[PDB]
Amino acid sequence: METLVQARKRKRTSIENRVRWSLETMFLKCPKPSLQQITHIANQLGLEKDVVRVWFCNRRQKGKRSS
Repeated sequence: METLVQARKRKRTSIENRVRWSLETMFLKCPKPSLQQITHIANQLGLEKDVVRVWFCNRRQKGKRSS
């Protein structure tokens, strides 16, 4: 109960499963998200730029170049 080292995916203190896919709808509006918009993305879900970059890495290669 009072432990913080056994999450399921990563964390839920400031990254609800809906917050991550909330980022998704914000990135599927334009294919040109500025790194400045990435700063507003962090303040948008209180996460670290490191988890927002790895999270957008998959959002970048979901199926644009399948071979």
